Amino acid sequence: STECSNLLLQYGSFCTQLKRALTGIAVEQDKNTQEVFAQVKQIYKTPPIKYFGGFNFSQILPDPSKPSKRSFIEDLLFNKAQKFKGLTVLPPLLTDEMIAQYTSALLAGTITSGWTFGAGAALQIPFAMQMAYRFNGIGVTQNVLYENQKLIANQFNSAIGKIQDSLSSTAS
Amino acid sequence: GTGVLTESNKKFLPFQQFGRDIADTTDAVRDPQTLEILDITPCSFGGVSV
Amino acid sequence: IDRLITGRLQSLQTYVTQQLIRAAEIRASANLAATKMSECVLGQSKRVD
Amino acid sequence: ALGKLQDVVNHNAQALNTLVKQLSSKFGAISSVLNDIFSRLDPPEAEVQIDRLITGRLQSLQTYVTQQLIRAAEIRASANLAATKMSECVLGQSKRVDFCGKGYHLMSFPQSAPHGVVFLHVTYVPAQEKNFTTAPAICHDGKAHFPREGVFVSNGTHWFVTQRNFYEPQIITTDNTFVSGNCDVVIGIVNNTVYDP
Amino acid sequence: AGCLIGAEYVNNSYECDIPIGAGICASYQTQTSQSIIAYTMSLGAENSVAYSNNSIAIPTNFTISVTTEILPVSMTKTSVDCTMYICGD
Repeated sequence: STECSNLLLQYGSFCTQLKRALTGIAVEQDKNTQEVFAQVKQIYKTPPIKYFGGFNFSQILPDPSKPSKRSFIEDLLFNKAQKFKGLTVLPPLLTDEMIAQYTSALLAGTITSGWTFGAGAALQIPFAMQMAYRFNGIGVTQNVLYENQKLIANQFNSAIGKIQDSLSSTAS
Repeated sequence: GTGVLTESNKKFLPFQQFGRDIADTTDAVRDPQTLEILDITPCSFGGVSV
Repeated sequence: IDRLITGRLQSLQTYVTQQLIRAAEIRASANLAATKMSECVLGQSKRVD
Repeated sequence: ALGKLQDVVNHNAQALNTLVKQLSSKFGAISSVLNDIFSRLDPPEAEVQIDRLITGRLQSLQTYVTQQLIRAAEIRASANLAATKMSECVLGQSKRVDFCGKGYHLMSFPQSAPHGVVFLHVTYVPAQEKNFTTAPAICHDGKAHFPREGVFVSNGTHWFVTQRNFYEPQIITTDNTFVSGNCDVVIGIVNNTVYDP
Repeated sequence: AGCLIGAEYVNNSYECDIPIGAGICASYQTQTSQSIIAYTMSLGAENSVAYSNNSIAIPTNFTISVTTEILPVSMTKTSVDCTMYICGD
């Protein structure tokens, strides 16, 4: 319609405001995706030895066998449209691989530090001592944990195992 | 209309001539004097950023 | 053609308004989730519930 | 640094400029001058283009009002967030992590700004860490002892008890431990002796 | 996202300056004439910390830092005329 564009400019300038609004929405979405994940500067890694006092974390740590580098839980959550007349979809800035790397680094830093990596330098501490210090924040002493560490680890492993089954069962 | 003419592997019944898509748009046609399944595709376009 | 372009502009404006209204709530939810993450993962919290 | 404060001003200026420029636009008419239209066209036909013009102007004004309301919603949300942050930081110390800056919150000082507010958060960041050998607890002749407020550390030869925020070696006495059970349930117990004054 | 004409892809990794899309970041950097280069953004450095059964890290010094934060509180007021913006005289 080579003649339709002539009277289009007679109604004023409306393409500038809508394009500006779409650009602002895209920048806002990028900022929202960033301000949630990109919060730490150092990328922490997990040690080769995976004996954390007796607690199993094989369902949350990334699996190095598959090329996706995602954990067992992230696979179940992940495994669960063309240009019609000009409507185009812009790809995000941060990719799924980068998001997974950020989450793995955060989890590794957490497991290694406790509550000091988010406030200053990284300080190493055993997981048993970390749990003994966390138990004091609610009133329970450390002897209860030093006695029932086995039962607590068994209950934690059972809960971690049942979480995946519940997520696979619930489809809503 | 306008677009690029290609060949699709479609099996139309021998009474239909037009062709529609999910979004109510023409996507497939029929050769009038040859009876061959032709496929149309939109012309190339896009946006430019600096 | 004037009526057609007016209707199309009104539809596009309604779509943009709906997108803005949805993005407002999306930003609110994203800020809430970021605050929850910063309060939960980066240390123990004493806030009930 | 003042980009967050200049953004709203620039948006308001752009909205005002757009609302002013929208007037010089024929909404399907022969001209924009109402006097020229009323002088040229007959009175019967004069009630055709003015309707389109007033409809377009009303639509533009409604769009402007809707945008202003949408912006004021976020402005009110940000103002409430800032008021809550001020009430929680200035008058009273908070223990919420990452809320009062990065680090351990100590104090805060408010400042004024055009259409904004500036906060100055004082934090506490440790440095110069050193590695030490730790242990869950120590075992006495016939009983065990657990640290009350601290952690058992060792420099390689002797054992001491220090806090988790500043290296201060102190002797292990009975005024900083408590007896609970014997040395048969803790994994990693060590043999040592305590001092009784 | 498309075809980038006017920049070469470098196999290095630096900080992101101009966001392009899908992790691609462009920057006007020298290759040794300065030209626009293209590369993949980096998430950070490696800080792998050791972890054993009988190791603890206690700090011995501290520092005091002061940060800042900017938050809008309000906007300007507006008031338009009904009969003057629609009709002239």
